[PDB]
Amino acid sequence: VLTQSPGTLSLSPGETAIISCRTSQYGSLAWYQQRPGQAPRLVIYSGSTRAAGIPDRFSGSRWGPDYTLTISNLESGDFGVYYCQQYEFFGQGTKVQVDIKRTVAAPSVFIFPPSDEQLKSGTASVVCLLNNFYPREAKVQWKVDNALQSGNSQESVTEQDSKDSTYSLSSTLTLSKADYEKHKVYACEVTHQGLSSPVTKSFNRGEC
Amino acid sequence: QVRLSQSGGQMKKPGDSMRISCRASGYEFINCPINWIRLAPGKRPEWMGWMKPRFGAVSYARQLQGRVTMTRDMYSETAFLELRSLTSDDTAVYFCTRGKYCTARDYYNWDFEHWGQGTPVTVSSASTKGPSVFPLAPSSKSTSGGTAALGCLVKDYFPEPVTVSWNSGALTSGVHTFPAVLQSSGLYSLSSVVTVPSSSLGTQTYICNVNHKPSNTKVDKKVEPKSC
Amino acid sequence: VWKDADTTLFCASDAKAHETEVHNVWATHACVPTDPNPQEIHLENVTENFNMWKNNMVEQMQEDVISLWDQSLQPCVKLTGGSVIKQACPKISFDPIPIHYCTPAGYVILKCNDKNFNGTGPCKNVSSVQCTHGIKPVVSTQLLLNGSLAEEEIIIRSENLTNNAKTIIVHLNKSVEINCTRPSNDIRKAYCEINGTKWNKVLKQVTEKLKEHFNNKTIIFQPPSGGDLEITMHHFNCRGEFFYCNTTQLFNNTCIGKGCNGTITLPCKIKQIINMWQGTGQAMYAPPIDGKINCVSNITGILLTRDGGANNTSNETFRPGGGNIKDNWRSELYKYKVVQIE
Ligand SMILES: *[C@@H]1O[C@H](CO)[C@@H](O)[C@H](O)[C@H]1NC(C)=O
Ligand SMILES: *[C@@H]1O[C@H](CO)[C@@H](O)[C@H](O)[C@H]1NC(C)=O
Ligand SMILES: *[C@@H]1O[C@H](CO)[C@@H](O)[C@H](O)[C@H]1NC(C)=O
Ligand SMILES: *[C@@H]1O[C@H](CO)[C@@H](O)[C@H](O)[C@H]1NC(C)=O
Ligand SMILES: *[C@@H]1O[C@H](CO)[C@@H](O)[C@H](O)[C@H]1NC(C)=O
Ligand SMILES: *[C@@H]1O[C@H](CO)[C@@H](O)[C@H](O)[C@H]1NC(C)=O
Ligand SMILES: *[C@@H]1O[C@H](CO)[C@@H](O)[C@H](O)[C@H]1NC(C)=O
Ligand SMILES: *[C@@H]1O[C@H](CO)[C@@H](O)[C@H](O)[C@H]1NC(C)=O
Ligand SMILES: *[C@@H]1O[C@H](CO)[C@@H](O)[C@H](O)[C@H]1NC(C)=O
Ligand SMILES: *[C@@H]1O[C@H](CO)[C@@H](O)[C@H](O)[C@H]1NC(C)=O
Repeated sequence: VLTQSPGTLSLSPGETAIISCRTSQYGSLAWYQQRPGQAPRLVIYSGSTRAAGIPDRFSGSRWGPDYTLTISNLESGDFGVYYCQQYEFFGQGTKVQVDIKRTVAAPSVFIFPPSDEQLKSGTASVVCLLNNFYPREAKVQWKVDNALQSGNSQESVTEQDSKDSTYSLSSTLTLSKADYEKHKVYACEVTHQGLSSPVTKSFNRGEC
Repeated sequence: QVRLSQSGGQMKKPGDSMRISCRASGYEFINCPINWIRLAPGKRPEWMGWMKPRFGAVSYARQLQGRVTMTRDMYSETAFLELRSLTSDDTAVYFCTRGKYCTARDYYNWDFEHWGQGTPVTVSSASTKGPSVFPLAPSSKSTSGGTAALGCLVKDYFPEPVTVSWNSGALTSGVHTFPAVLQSSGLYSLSSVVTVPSSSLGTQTYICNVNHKPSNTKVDKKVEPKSC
Repeated sequence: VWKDADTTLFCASDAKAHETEVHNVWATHACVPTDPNPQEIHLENVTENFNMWKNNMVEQMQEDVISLWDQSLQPCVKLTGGSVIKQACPKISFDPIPIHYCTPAGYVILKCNDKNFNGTGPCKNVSSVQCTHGIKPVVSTQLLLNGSLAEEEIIIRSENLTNNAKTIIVHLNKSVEINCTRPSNDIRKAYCEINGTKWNKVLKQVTEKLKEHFNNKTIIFQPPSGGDLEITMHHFNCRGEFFYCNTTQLFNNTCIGKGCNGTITLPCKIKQIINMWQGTGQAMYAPPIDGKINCVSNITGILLTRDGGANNTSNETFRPGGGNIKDNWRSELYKYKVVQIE
């Protein structure tokens, strides 16, 4: 009923945060802010009406079923997670985190076959590594015998490095020993701004 | 000034029951309903129900029907929440809320201007499981005078956290230990990688040191390239 | 030319000076005699917006009933604010009488005569009256008693159906008698008798009307989720005694899907220690009077609350509501609003 986008927003102080929320039913929509380790705060209610204490940098708008919270000139206190709300329903939430700007860096893509030790257990884990890239926005798609995989992978992203201001991502594909030995080609497709075209690192089961 | 004070955090086991309080002040207590919202990291905030102090009228969310009870004390102006048969999915920070517009004649419930400070509730098994540590072979490619990548996979442990070092902490340059993820089995797992010169793979030894305090587990796994 | 306004109304009734009955005595001092020949001016080419949930006429009747109860149903002991108030609590004659609310000079009441008017929105057929119809201040929960019936179809009333915090009023177009009795010779135990054939048929019609408002979903009834006995049970006053009737059998989903066809008897109980609907706190009264305590009423409306929550089921669940007695007055004052002439 309430679809909030995007999931994560990595911005620098002074920029503008654009958070959208699509509803399946018209009604009074509110926006909340949750600073780290604090109770959520009412920012906007009834679509565009500003709550008490909220600066005019926060503005609410609505076009059709799409409600947008725009936060101009980001400050320290502005960062956190935002939620939209209609009645008892809440959006998934948008995470607005601090991003330190730098030059675009392409990820170094590595793929790791499951160990022979793990194969003894009955499950196999294929790990794709995206190392030291910028910006954070990166997509990883798994392909097994050139077939798109879904629901059997989990991603993990490190915080922005204090030295080089880059990010690193880890995607893990989990399959059973039986289902793993059924297929040959395993691949992860990495799409990133620092890449002219999607990069694919793969291996064939059995061969070295 | 409207205030909502909640009771302290607590830890529970699967099967237990929790009870938290919300003392209200600064307004006519029976004029506005009190809601209970729980927020868990990653998941959307979940409305549990509201309670109207007049006759203690309640309305529970359908998915929590049968496990939740909301009451109140008129003298102390305190609302109470009870959740029974707790599981891991109940792990969250619980809030009591109240609508912005609240008069003696009219109110709007869902504009939550007023929030309690929150009551953290952790529901987890007292059981501990040591991690399995599988090496991540750097593959047999990536140039001759360039960089490689190796690591070890720390899989199926409970609960958080685990810490990884390399060569007893001697190796820190190029190390990335990713945040753990929660698998469907209810067990955690993470990866710790490191990029090293490819020309050192046949000379320098690389060992990941995995530490898991809750299970008293310290395991060292030597990560070496496969021979075929 | 006029505009929606609020003012201090005056009451009118057929109270008798020879009556020692509670409501009569109050109306004697607080109200004027009624008018034998009421004038109603049916307005043509006039469309007016109404809002039963934002009607201040309700906000005046509630004060009157509260003061009525405060000066009549004085409890033996009043528990409020920590303090105890011990007064005299003699047995009295209790039977609500029709009460008319009228506008002073300069003001007038607009009446919506749309047969299928749901409470909020524009009204095509508006008339101009000085006083409202005879409204008995019946204080009850879950069920609306001795009220007015809907003209044509069963009308669902709510300020916002999508808002689960808002009370839902079901206005019946056909009344179903509920016969409550405390026989003579446990003196606090009583019961209510309802024709199961009539009730289940009407209840079935309610579910069908609800389907029109909820995308033909499966309409399910359930007992109250919690609260004081005043709302979890059918709470009402008969002959000065406070009754508490269990209505689990009244909302039986099986009967509206081979056995229910008969006489439904609700377990009742007369309490001395009650929670006051005025919000004051707890009040204690004397034990029930001897003899046959009996009151036969018309079920003319139902107070419901709808379950909400982040779900995705193919059924809507409704539960008997009440508590806010202002809603009782809204069910009768829904077609009225006060306007000021220039
Ligand atoms: C119903 O609620 C919406 C917002 O939730 C409001 O704009 C609308 O006016 C309400 N309708 C009525 C009839 O009060
Ligand atoms: C309003 O009055 C007109 C005129 O007779 C009538 O045709 C119409 O049915 C009425 N509407 C309602 C809702 O009663
Ligand atoms: C009542 O009718 C009005 C017509 O303007 C409509 O907007 C409103 O939703 C209706 N309410 C119900 C409960 O049917
Ligand atoms: C009860 O209902 C019947 C039939 O609807 C009606 O004739 C009678 O006047 C009602 N009793 C009241 C309003 O006290
Ligand atoms: C009452 O209204 C219902 C529709 O909700 C209708 O089916 C029924 O015939 C009506 N009863 C009457 C007019 O006696
Ligand atoms: C109500 O029920 C009693 C028995 O409980 C019966 O004596 C009485 O006649 C009934 N009243 C009506 C009006 O049916
Ligand atoms: C209930 O009402 C029906 C009419 O709707 C009538 O025929 C029947 O006899 C009544 N039941 C009893 C037990 O009187
Ligand atoms: C009403 O009666 C039913 C059936 O005996 C019972 O299950 C229910 O608990 C009663 N209601 C209350 C509020 O006790
Ligand atoms: C509902 O009606 C059926 C059929 O008469 C009966 O067996 C059942 O006990 C009733 N349930 C309740 C809760 O009244
Ligand atoms: C409703 O019916 C008549 C009034 O006409 C009366 O005998 C009965 O006691 C009334 N019931 C209540 C609850 O006031």
